[PDB]
Amino acid sequence: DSNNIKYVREDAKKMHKLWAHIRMAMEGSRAIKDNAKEFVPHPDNTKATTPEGVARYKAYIERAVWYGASANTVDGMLGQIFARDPVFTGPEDKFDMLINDVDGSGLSIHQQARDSAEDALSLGRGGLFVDYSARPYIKFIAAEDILNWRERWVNGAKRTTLLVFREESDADDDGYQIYKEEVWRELRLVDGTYWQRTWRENDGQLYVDDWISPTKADGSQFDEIPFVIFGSKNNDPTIDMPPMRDLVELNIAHFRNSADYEEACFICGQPTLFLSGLTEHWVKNVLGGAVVIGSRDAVPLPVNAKPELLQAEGNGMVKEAMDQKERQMVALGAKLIDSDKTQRTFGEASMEAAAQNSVLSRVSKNVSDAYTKALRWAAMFLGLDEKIEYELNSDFDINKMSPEELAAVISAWQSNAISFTEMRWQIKKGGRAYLEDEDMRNESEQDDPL
Amino acid sequence: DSNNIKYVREDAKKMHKLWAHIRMAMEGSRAIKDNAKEFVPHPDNTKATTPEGVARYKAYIERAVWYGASANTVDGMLGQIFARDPVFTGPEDKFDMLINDVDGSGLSIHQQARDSAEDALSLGRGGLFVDYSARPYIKFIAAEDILNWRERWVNGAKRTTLLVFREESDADDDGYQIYKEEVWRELRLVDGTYWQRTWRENDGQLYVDDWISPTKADGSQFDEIPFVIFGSKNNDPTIDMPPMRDLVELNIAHFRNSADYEEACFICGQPTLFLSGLTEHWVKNVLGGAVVIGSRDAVPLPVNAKPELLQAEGNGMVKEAMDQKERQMVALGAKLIDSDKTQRTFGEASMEAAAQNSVLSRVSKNVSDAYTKALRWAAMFLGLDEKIEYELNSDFDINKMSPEELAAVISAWQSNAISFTEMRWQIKKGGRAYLEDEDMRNESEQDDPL
Amino acid sequence: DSNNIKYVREDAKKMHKLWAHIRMAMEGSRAIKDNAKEFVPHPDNTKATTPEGVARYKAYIERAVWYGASANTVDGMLGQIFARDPVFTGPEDKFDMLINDVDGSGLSIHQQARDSAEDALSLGRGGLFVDYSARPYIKFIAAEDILNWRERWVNGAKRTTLLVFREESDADDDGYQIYKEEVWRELRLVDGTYWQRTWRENDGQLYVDDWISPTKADGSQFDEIPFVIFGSKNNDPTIDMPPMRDLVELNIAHFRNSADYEEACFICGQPTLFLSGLTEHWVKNVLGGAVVIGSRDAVPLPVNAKPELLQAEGNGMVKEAMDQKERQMVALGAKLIDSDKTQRTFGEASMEAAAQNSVLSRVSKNVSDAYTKALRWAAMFLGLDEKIEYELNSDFDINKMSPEELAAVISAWQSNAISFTEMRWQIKKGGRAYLEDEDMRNESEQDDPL
Repeated sequence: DSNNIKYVREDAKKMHKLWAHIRMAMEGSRAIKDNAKEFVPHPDNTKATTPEGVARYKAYIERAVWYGASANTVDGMLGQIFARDPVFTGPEDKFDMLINDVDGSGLSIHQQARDSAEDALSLGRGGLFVDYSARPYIKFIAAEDILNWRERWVNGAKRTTLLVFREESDADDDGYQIYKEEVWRELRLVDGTYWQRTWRENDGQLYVDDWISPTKADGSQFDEIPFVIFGSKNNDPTIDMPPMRDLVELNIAHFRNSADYEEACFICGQPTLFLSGLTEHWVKNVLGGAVVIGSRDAVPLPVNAKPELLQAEGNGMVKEAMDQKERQMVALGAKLIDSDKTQRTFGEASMEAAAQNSVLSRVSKNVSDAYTKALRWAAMFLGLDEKIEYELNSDFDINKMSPEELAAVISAWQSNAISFTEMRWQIKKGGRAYLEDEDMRNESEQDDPL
Repeated sequence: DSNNIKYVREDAKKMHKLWAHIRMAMEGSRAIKDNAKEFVPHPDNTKATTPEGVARYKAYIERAVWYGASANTVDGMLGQIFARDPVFTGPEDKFDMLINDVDGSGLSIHQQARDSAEDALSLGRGGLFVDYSARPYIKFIAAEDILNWRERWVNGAKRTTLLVFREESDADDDGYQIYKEEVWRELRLVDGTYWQRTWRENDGQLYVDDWISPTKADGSQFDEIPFVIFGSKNNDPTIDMPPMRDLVELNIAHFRNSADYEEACFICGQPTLFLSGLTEHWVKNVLGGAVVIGSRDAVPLPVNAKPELLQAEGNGMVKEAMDQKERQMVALGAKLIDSDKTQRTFGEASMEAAAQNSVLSRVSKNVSDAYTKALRWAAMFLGLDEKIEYELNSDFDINKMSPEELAAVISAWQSNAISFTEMRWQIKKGGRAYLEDEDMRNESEQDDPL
Repeated sequence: DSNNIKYVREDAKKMHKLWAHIRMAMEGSRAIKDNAKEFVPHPDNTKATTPEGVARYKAYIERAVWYGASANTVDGMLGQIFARDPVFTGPEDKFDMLINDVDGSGLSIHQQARDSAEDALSLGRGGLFVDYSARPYIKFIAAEDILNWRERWVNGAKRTTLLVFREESDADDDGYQIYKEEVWRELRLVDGTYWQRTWRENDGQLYVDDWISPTKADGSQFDEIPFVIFGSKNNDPTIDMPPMRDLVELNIAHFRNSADYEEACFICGQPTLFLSGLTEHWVKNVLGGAVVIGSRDAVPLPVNAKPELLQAEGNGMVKEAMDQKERQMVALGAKLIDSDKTQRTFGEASMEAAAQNSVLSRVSKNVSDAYTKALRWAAMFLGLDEKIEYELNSDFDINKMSPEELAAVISAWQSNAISFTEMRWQIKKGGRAYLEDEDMRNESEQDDPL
């Protein structure tokens, strides 16, 4: 237990190891081979003590092959979730500053939502913070940055009273040398009132800021802390298990199996003559420490001499284990790899599509509610309309719409069952239109060319 | 038998072991390898006594591979049950505070329902509590928290008279150090009247609260305790067997088989020369404790010498047992893995879909009735309309609707057989509309663009 | 830490190695075999010390085969992303100078967008800079050129205050000898005002330029630096992991496996007679150091003599490892190779198309927003219309449209659902029209021939 602003909750420290392992898995092969001591055990500790043992271990690690399947799963999941663009409900001209630059850096809200979805898919944690500069800015807080939170029940309700997250920034000094200064934000909720302050560090000194109470345009300060923690499981301050832990462990096991297999292939993969029944006198007489192996020359041997080319044959049990691990990764609901040899009957996958896209749907809804809450807090800051929504693509397995589907949606719009904007969103989802609904209305208002 | 408020029923203590095992199964590989002593038996107790034996056992556990199939089953089951959003029947503006934040934390009722469904699918137990702060809050009580209950028949009826569940909270002290204080709620029913009190602990002292009787807006206090225990089997205080017990045991067995298989692959998987019929004189004369194995060099051997590369071949019976266990997990009605090689004829799975989604349907209905009862209790608290319903997605294997299906539902709506809101719910289930029914009505009220 | 304008950020130096490796992978086989020491380890360090060892290593590298699969993946990804031409939204006559020559070199904006997309697909980094000469020019800055940036938060917003990128140019001296002079651009943002200056080097001397503030046609100088860094992940100054790292490592591993396999094929691939049980007296008597191997002549041998043709058989485990690596590259979502033997059922790939084109879609959107921001900055420079857009082809797997699809889009245009220009863009995407919409309108305005 520590009273410093830098104090990190124990469960966050416990999950730091898994978070770091997942980050190395996402990074690629370089990070895996850098920390290969943690993943691949040394074949012999006695060798590890000696210098030649660690020299051999270095080549053992270098010859290994990293699949990089977890990164492929993350990329495929992001591509499935983020197709076309998330739909925003409500006024658009009154919220254009949030869509164009969500944090005043030129980055659209869609890119920040994509980053949040990637973080929630990979390690299953994130944060969104809304504050006032004038204009409101929607933050993006990495999972490792949120290092403290509290759940104190007020009048029999779940209320998050304390929440401290680390803010990182680059010092803009006169010189071009890159510095690194950190800011700590302390979000407090006393008797249903939001208070906040900032902590800064420089030369080992802690600078404190006076307590302030941000207030909406109408007033009444704030009843809740404008911070939402989104995860794979639910939007709760409690940590959720990352969805990629099992895939990461399977990838590590496959990596060590590949290290063993590559060592075996390097050593015993090359065929060797193995001239048995040979005498030194014969070697010096004819062979002379040199055997011609071309088809032009024939090599003689004495009586009862058996030459036998020896090399490790295929279908080794190490390769069998590697194939089993790859099959398990495919079977673990991961889009990490695709197989051309495998064939699937159409209509079979339609039954399982609900289960396969379970994590996709859960993350999509969680991020949707998180961003809806953030946008509502921003609207409160600006005193704008409250009934706004931000929903990501919840319809996965998206593809170009068929002519029959196009006729069906047109017929549905011609009846009072599908909204005109709903049909436009349908036709944009299928990659059949690009212009905005207002532009299409304006152009179709005039007479036909004929 | 104990008279303390902390007393736990004997059957709860008996089920605690299974609950903990299931929790470790959900957690992932780290928890499994942490408590590997409980799951994987030591290959030799005599070695376990010695230090080198436990040193070998550590590497034995580390080399193992955890499938993580039970977590995949839970995720797939949740994705199947929770598609789109649960439908709420009744006034919506008068219940908006419950939908937006069911417990005053910004968490929507849908997320809490998802968490309850996950708990009922994984270990098959949960609790919902409704209390008054002003506003009513619908609780979520974990299965391990409910530690005492009673079934005393009053006038020949099943009445739950006593129910004590542990309430956990974080102390909001001045410092940032995280504390941990617990609250005990004692729910009592005397002569058909609901009484409740809270118990708090600090510094080993028990603080007691005076008995209170919550009352509805109309009055008449309360006739029943506002607590419902939902499980996989039924909404009864009696404990129900978790649906994932058999899958957890199968996964543990596969994990120990994988430990054995990985040890065998590490040891005997690498091919070895095994130069038989070799004399020490020959070794020192030519070999000199160093054999060149590249294809460039040829190694000679004396007469009657047989070199034989030896390695464990594939299709081992341990691997056969692992494959059998994986097949059994697939066959146990688990969406834990999917196989691209396997092909299924369309229309065959339609016959079994009732049996495969049996646990899904049972959990869906149980949670639906639990949340309906909770919402009715909240309406009683607020004196609102009583004929309200909360039903989750009972139609599993959900996919995008076909153009023919769209035409069919439009034609059905054009007749007096499907409600307009029913057709809207149909078209939203198929991922063909996103706007609310009222918004569509308002936009279609005006004239066509033309 | 250095105060010079040439100072490079530490993370850029760290990523320089991966960037260089990816560049060698794109370059082809010559670059790979040039730096083969970094990729293919020497089979023996003791040999490497000796001159004959390095002589053997040279032939070892020369016999190797480079797949060149990463370059094929990049080319296929570019072809998928860049089909037809990117659509420009807004006035076209007022922006013709940017479309015809984006940087005043006759290179169309489409070619520069293609180059940016290639850079973002290969190593996942790039830059776009807009400056005033008069006319505005949209720059293209290679990833290695951006060597310094800063993220200083101003009023609680992400603002890029410093950004220094290297500008390379060829000296136009009187002679034809090629020189090489470099220019450094220092982009600074003080109190929300864009400042810039240029640094030049000649004969070891640094020439500095006075600080200037570019201003728009309307005025008000500039509020943000007209520089956008686009990457595979997002349009942020932070470096993003290249999407081709895993494929590059797999290709390197396959290259070293191919080196080993080719050496084995060269040495042990040729069959040899291996006349065992042969005496020197017999050799000199009949063989005489010359064996006739044609079918016309028969060669006699003494008693107990076994001739045995020996050669390395097929299905070697090295070849098995190479096949496994090729399969892994195919399965890693790479269009690097296609297999005629493999067959895929139609409709299966439609489900995975979202995941397979994930990196394609992400890069397409990132480059689209980057170029939209650049065009908006150019419009600010010229005081032109701001509501302009530049969107690349986000509909991948593009093919010629079917007659049924043509009828469907015509029917959709005949209704008020698809814009006339939208239908024209549809019919141009399907390769069914080439003339501009205005030309078609002008020709169809007149009466029919009949």
